[PDB]
Amino acid sequence: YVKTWFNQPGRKLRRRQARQTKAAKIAPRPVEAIRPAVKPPTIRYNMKVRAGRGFTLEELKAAGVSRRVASTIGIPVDHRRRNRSEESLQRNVERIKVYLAHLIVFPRKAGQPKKGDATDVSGAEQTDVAAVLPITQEAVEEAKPITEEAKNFNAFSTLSNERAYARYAGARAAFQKKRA
Amino acid sequence: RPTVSIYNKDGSVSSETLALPFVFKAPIRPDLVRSVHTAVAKNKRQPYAVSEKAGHQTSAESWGTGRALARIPRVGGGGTHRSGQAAFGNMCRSGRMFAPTKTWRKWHVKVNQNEKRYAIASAVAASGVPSLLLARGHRIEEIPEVPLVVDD
Amino acid sequence: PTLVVAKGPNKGLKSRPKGVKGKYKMVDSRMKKDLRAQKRL
Amino acid sequence: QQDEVIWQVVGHEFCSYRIKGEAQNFCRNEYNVTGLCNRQSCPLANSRYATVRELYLYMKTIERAHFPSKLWQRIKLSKNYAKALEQIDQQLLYWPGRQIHRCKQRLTRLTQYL
Amino acid sequence: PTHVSKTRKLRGHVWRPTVNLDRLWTLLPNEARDKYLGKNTEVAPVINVLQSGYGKVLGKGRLPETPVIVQTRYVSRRAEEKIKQAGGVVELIA
Amino acid sequence: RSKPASENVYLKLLVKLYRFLARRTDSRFNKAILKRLFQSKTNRPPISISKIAALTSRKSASSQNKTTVVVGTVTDDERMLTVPKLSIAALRFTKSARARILKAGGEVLTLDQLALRAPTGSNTVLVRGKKHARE
Amino acid sequence: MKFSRDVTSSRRKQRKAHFGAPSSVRRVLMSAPLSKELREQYKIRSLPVRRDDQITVIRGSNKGREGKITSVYRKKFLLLIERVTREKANGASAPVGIDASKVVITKLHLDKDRKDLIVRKGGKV
Amino acid sequence: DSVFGSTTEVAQLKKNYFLPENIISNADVTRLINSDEIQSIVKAAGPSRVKR
RNA sequence: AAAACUUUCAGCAACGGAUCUCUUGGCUCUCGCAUCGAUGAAGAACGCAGCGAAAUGCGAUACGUAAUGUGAAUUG
RNA sequence: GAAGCUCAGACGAGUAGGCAGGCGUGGAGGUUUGUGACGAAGCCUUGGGCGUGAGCCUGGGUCGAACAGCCUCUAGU
RNA sequence: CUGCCGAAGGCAGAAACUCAGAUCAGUUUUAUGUGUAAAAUGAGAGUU
RNA sequence: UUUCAAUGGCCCGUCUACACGGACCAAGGAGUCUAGCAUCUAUGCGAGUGUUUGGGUGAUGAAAACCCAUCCGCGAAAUGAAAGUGAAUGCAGGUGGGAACGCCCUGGCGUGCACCAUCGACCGACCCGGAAGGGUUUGAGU
RNA sequence: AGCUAAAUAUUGGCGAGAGACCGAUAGCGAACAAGUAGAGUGAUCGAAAGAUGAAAAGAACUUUGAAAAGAGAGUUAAAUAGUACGUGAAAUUGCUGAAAGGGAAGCAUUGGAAAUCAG
Repeated sequence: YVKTWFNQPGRKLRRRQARQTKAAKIAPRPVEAIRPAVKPPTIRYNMKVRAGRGFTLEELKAAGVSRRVASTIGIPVDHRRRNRSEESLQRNVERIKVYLAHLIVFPRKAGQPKKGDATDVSGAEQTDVAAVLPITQEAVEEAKPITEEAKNFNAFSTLSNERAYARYAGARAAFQKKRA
Repeated sequence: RPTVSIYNKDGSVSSETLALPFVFKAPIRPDLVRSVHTAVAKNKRQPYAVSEKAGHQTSAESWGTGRALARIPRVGGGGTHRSGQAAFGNMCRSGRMFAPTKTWRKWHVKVNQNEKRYAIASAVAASGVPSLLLARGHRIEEIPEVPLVVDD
Repeated sequence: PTLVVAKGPNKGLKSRPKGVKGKYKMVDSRMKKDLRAQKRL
Repeated sequence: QQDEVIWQVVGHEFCSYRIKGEAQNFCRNEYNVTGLCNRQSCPLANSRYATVRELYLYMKTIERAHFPSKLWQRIKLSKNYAKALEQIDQQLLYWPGRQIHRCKQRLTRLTQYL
Repeated sequence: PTHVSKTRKLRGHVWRPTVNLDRLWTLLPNEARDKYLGKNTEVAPVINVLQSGYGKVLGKGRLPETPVIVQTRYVSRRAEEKIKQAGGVVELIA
Repeated sequence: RSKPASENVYLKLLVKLYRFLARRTDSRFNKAILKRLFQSKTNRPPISISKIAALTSRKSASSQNKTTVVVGTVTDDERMLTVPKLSIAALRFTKSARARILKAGGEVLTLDQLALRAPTGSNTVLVRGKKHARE
Repeated sequence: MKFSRDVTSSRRKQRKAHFGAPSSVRRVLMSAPLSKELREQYKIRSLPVRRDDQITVIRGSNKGREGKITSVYRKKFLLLIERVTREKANGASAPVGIDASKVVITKLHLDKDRKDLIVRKGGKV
Repeated sequence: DSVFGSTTEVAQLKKNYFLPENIISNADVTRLINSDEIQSIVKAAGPSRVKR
């Protein structure tokens, strides 16, 4: 059994046409939805930022948009993800805020901009999200002045201590519980 | 840098001129260009191969030893012209060829991007030289200037 | 088994030869060259 | 680029005037002096040379070699075989004298043709 | 190419990547080296080997006397006071 | 051996030039260059700009204006943060090494310019890169 | 050069289509040009060949012969013309066939259908 | 110029691309071999094709 | 020691169907599509034309009828 | 044809094995203002010529529609 | 197809570099008893 | 070309003399494709290198070509059973040879690449000491 | 306890576009009246076979012959295209011409004799 790749240009052309057909069908709105900024879950990749599946309920509520209408206006919602730190919270919150600020909603039934809509909608144009919302990387630290207490601070001497504390943590954990 | 004149639609020479691009000074490398062109020319090929069942969909087993005849398998049955004839062999008529051609032969070949750009730069530099054009075979005896530049 | 030689009217057989019954083996005088090799082996 | 790189791409193998055979190759160049493959005789692969065809004489120089239209200059001779020998040799005295004999001999053979 | 084979003439014949301090200044761009190296500035340049894909920094090479802050998870034993004798400090990143 | 295995036209021209120089001069340096031009890439290891700078400024040094010659590639060494005033003539320079040499210091030359400046090899140090380095 | 993908360029497919075309398609394939006066009169370059049309042979051994068409013998892409025949061995007349594209139509057979064809193909009556 | 770039500045339409450098710069060996700097150093030229 | 016979050579004529050229075929790859049947399927049988055995088409309305388009044939 | 020219000397069995240079076949890219119904390919020949050889060119006859040299590529060679 | 090298009962060849050597020899002398050591003749010898 | 005269000439392949194949002719017919590894050669770049998993452009045929992007692969650091630790003292150490070069005035002098003999230090794993220091153990290590 | 497009597969079916593929002992078994002729109780097995010419213009008519055919003609550029039809090789056979031959024949070297070509 062998799997040959003689249809690689054909697959590439078909995917491009499918993207083109998708764009033509839903032209008023961007062809890619808004995605949250999310950090990979490992020690090898926790220094980067990538695109998550969707926002969380806490982020949606903090931004002020309900989880019901969020799907309608094009904001994917993830019910599994949870925010364990405010740093991620206001990070995804400001992603939604800039999305909403740049967002224009065509009024339904074309009678009046009922509450949340756009008065002038003639400026419709299909633009990708990445241009308006360019996902970034972790902020690289710029040059800072020398810190004196850090200068006195050795470095890995500490990592040796808390390491030895960690390895023999059960050793003294026993010691206290047995003598108490 | 040397400058080349612009020739108009009426065949005249205009006052505007272009400085010679750096690419026209690229090292002309015929051997590298030929090797890259050899590789690149094979990337538009379509695969070909015989049927994988060709030469096998008959029914023929060896008659055995001591038969006063070759031990190649022969089609069974009778009353037909094919009965008693050999099969399953590159020598045999209507038999499978030796090492049947396969579709997963290496049809395409990978060339380094820098090597490709080296060849293209040398090709442009070669195109900017009159003598190479004459060897190429282009009848450019009365071409006013090489490289030839025409207005927009 | 009974031994017979495939020569003349005994060539080109697919099955039991003519006038032969019981356990049978037929030789064609060509297998002597690979039988002598087996004897050495 | 230069004379020698043009030679090593063109002169050795690749040329619309090469005729290879069993062990020999010849020159169809309307510019060549000897009809053979050489550094001394290929005007594509070297600087200014001169040649004769049926009689009009081609001449070259370097400062305008970037302009093919006016690159080859033609002078016409229709007077005499002996006379043509004087114009050919006179205009090659101040020019490298190696190929004066070959050019003169071409004049003689081609006048014999006429 | 089959034509240049041997049979055509046989016819008829039967996770923790590491970096040494010699390469620490290489990580900073050319602009940072030009505007911080070889001169005296109150603010010191910072090197984040973690953002460059390095887990630990090891101790092969010398350093110019220009102070520099090294952000890393693990640091080598005498590579620390290689920074300190060079005038910088290793500030450990989490 | 009397010809390189490469088909490179410019390598052939360099072989042609130093073949004449070796056979028409008494320069054992020219004979060495011709021999090293015939050597293959496995016998032509690249030499680092750090090694060249070390060899020039080695012990008593006396580097002065002596031209450094290697039949090979002068690869760059990012590990040293300064480049001295150097003048190296070589077969091929990497873009990083060439830029570092020219921007801060001296000049680079081809073996052509070497034959133009020191055709007999006078005041030329003939360096070679480290062999083995097998992987 | 063709730039579409709905049309073919293979010799195999073109010949198969040509020699396997039904009678309705062979009608279009069996077209002939018009004479200079006819062309300047109807603004039509070419027309399909129909029986009882007055034509003149332009190429072949009958170059210059003129007559009307007795039948458009479609299944061999052939025409039959009055008096353009051959003497057999016995002496009977065997009609000599001429290709439709080798003749020129010097006089048409006008009916309402053909006039509709003329006005439809960018022409005037 | 913007497509291929030079040997020193990058091409604008090809990122991190520089025109390749050359092994030999003034590769016209014939003028180079007949230049004065080499004729002045070469020993007395040996004879060409000789009598038998 | 001439004929005949045998053999060799050459011309011609036979036998045979190689080679060369072709090719409505095959093979391979890619692209597009989703559509059998108790409202009787796939398959089999037997028939149908002015003169038909096979191939194709069709079913006692039988080398087919109706409808639409073409516009003057079919052909031995 | 610097991949060339030139002078001189020695040497010459050859299996296993190693190295090098060439002849021929189908198809592809480039080139030859390439050949061809005033006759391409093929075929026959007691004709002629070339090469140590693989092979190549050619005269005559037949024949009827395509074919070849040069540089690369490729292989059901 | 041709040419060159060419065995074996650890070999022949290829590449990388020593010294213009007293460096080796299917050898003979000299000395000590077929071993060893230090004149003849021949050869460019070699090392991984 | 045929033929004669003189001289010479055992029937080819296979297999260890024999034996096995061979009536004749035409056509077909047997070290191929592919995955990995290794040596060598060539090309590009070079402490970097690799576009074609993917995206964009490509209209003139668009399965080609060209362009763009983060991972990631190999390399840039080795050792230890494992936690782990994890490299120029001394011009990134010296000595001798050593290619090439220079200097004179054949030789000598410098001068020293690569590489080879040495050689000390450093990284470790092993041992002693409580990091310094001591081993003349070790790794196709700096 | 349950549903759900998309990216994914697709030697079958239906359409197409191609090809550095094969060129009638090849390519599918089948370019053709091919799963046909034919073989086997049966499951099954399973071939061979393409080319006149632009157009049959497929040889009227006469003669010999029982007829088949042949010989004259006639069509055609061609019958060295006559259906047993493009080109038409070898093995093998017949005729003619030349030559040799007492239990082998083949081949090589030198030269004569005959034939032939060439400078």
